[PDB]
Amino acid sequence: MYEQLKGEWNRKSPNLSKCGEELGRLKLVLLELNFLPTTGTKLTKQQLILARDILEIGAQWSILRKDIPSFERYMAQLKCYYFDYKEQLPESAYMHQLLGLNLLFLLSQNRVAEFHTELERLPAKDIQTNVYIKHPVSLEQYLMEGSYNKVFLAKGNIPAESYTFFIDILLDTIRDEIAGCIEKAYEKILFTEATRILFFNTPKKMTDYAKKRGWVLGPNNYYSFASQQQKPEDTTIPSTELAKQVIEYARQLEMIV
Amino acid sequence: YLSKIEELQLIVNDKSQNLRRLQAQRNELNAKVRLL
Amino acid sequence: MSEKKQPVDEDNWDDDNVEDDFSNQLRAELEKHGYKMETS
Amino acid sequence: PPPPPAPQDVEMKEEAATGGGSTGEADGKTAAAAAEHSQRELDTVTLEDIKEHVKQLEKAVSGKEPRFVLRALRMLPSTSRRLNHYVLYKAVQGFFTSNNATRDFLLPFLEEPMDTEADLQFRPRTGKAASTPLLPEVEAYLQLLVVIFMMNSKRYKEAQKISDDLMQKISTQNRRALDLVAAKCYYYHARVYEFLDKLDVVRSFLHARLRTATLRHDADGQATLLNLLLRNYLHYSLYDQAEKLVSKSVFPEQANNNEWARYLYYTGRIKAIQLEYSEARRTMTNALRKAPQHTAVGFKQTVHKLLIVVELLLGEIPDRLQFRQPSLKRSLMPYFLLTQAVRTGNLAKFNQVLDQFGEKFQADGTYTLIIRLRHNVIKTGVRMISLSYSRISLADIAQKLQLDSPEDAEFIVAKAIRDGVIEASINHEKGYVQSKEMIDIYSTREPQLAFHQRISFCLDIHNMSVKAMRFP
Amino acid sequence: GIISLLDEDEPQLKEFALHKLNAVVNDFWAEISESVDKIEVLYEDEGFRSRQFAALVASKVFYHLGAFEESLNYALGAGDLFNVNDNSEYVETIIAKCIDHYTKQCVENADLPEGEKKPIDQRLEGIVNKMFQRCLDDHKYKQAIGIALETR
Repeated sequence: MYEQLKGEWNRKSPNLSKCGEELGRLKLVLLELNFLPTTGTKLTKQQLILARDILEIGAQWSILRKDIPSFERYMAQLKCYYFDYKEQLPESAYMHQLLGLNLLFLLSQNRVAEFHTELERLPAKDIQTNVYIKHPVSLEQYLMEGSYNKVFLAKGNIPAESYTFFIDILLDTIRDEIAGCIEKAYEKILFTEATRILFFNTPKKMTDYAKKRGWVLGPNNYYSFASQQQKPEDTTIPSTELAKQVIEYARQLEMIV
Repeated sequence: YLSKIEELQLIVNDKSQNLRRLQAQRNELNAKVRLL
Repeated sequence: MSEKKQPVDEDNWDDDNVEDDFSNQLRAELEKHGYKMETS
Repeated sequence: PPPPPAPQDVEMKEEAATGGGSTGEADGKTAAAAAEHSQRELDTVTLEDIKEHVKQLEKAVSGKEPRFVLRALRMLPSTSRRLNHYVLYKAVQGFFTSNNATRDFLLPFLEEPMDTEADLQFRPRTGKAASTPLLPEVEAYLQLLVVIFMMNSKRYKEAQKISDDLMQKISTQNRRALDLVAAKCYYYHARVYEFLDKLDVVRSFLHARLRTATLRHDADGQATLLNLLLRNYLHYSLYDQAEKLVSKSVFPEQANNNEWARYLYYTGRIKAIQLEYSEARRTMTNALRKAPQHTAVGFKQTVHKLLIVVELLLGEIPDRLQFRQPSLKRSLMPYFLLTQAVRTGNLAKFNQVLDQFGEKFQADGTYTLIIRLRHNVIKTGVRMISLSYSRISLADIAQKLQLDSPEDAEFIVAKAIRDGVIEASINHEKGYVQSKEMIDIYSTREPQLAFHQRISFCLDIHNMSVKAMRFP
Repeated sequence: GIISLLDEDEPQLKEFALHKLNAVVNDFWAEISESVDKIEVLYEDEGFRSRQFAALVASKVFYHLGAFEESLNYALGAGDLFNVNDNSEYVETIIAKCIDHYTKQCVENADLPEGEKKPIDQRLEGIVNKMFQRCLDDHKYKQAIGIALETR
């Protein structure tokens, strides 16, 4: 039934808009089928097993075309594919690394609690197995342990079907967190600590840092500023604002007994 | 039935009569403390 | 008051609170703490 | 046959108050809540939860539920003669032969107080007639000929949702009896529904039941059904805590004074599992000091083991032994050595407590503790030693805690500045920290900053005691 | 995540999103609260010819979140299938607040001599003259003169 849904099955990219022909075909799948109100009778969900398959391959298209709204789109589709109440499905092929795509994208965009709802939705397959998840979670333990060099130790082997863009964004979250954490409260660094904490010895990008953050490139030398803190005294008057506080404070002690 | 909940729900606000029952009793109490 | 999820759920022991403020610290050892005198 | 007179007495003492007295407390009463027999009946429901309820065995089978559910009638003032019927039927258990007429014959017994006559108009008698028989049936979940009948009895309680939603047709505030009973019985709904499987369309039951209690009768229903919804989203996968993040409408009068306590506990577990130290530990602390009593044996204990997991994750906790029930000791055989592993800085013991007690750690099921507990060990080290010495070296602390290199000690000190505990900087040639402590920080105008909150909090509680002095 | 599936800028995938809405909106009450902005995008777009349904699920999600004056705005924006409903929670509480706005509006405009009023928005008066005929043809005119009280 309905043969030509499989028209982009095994060659993955001749174009962008022939995947748009497949998008029109999945548009007709949304016209005719609509996966979410479909309750049971699990032979009207076997073409939806096929839809799970080719929309995992569409998530591979979303990382192939770099489209992040399409990435979160098809990833929310996969999230809904584990969410509809007929959970008794055939075991998903790209299950191990769709969680990893989502998790490494999350790790790139610096989230704070969706990491832990990821640690709660499927916890039991994290420590025993699933290197696409077992390697990012202990990798996060190593990232907030204190090593941006475990990045490269790991990058020894993490393509993991096009996590390459996400580990490039991970290099970006190395470098802009260096832009923060290069002198948070340091004395001074030199060329060699730039060479250690930063990488790629001198592009116009650390020169762009020195000419982009309001920075003094000292004589083979670095400083955040001439005082690093913009001289805190905060006003030199802590009195009259708390005098206004005394006004409304005595006022609230008034009208009450 | 549109406005026909609201007056009876403002009658639900009539603990003002009981908190002011304590207040009017205290009015009587300390006013006749004074008069005593 | 059991109305929640829960219907499925100083002899040597308050000295153990200061002793677990002490358990990682110098059990008795008495020689070490008497022989730190004579190594100089 | 001499003990069943004690259920014979307490049964009549219950529905005397409930039926006659709270029906007279429903007729014209409830200025705020003059249905004091409602709280009396919830006290007796706690009394039937202490004791056996009425007729689980009681040396016989099935005496009271076929008996008293007949003939209420609410009529001409000789309905105390129907009460005399209720009283003088009690020669059957002592004298005559008892027979089985519960859990099977109850299906027309519930329709008897409707098919006698047009009894009365109010729903708390109907909630009585479908609660006071059927709550004595729920706590025997032996899953054989008893749990399908809890299931159908709470389908009659779903008909009580229907006759809570479409009875008195607007604004007669019998929800300050039926939501007070319905808190209990909807918890027992969730219990019996999830003794077998997760509940799926009962989620939408609960959603629309929260919806119907929005403004017209917003009294003890919203917070309790929200506890139901919260523990629903707690027991299963964790997707709709963003619903509380977008629809935070969680603030009633906080009426039952323990519902709010355990509510703050459950949402403390939420913020513990979202991500939090500070706000989560302070609402855990407020629920801890808002433990109502210890009049219920060892029920604070397991829930406290899971309560102070975040305080363990602080690293600034000693041994917790003042809480320890001696019957909890054989279950905290992992947990005692776990807080010992918090006090110790050993790494092989940090993973050997895991290698020794991973099954009880799964009984916790909250490996968010172990995903940051190593980081907690190194933060305990940095807090102690950075509070200890003014100008320490990173090598001293590093190869005192086995770091083996300067640059990961640099990343530790750097992420500790980023986490902001101490000033400590690096005398940058090859590391070798140059640093300081912080005394002479400030001590005079800074207390009186917080003293505004001190005494403004005090005057808030002044006015609250004023508005509480208003009550007699 | 049901709103990121809307990059197709026609209404013809907004309709599939609404076919997801009227299926699982009570489960996804958490989801639409962020999507308030794109529901606004749907209401502002006159080329979106289903803007009636945009204002429908707008007043639905605002009835969920507890917005009531914007529930009134998009309740008027909901259209002609709005007043006709006989449902017992949603439509009658929001037409309660709507004709409450009608009577307080007729009080304020009865406090406003000779015009300069706020005009009748184009989805008032529906159950006024339709439930008014229920009150009339139910042959007890006490509501039929109660509106005459309420309008001054």
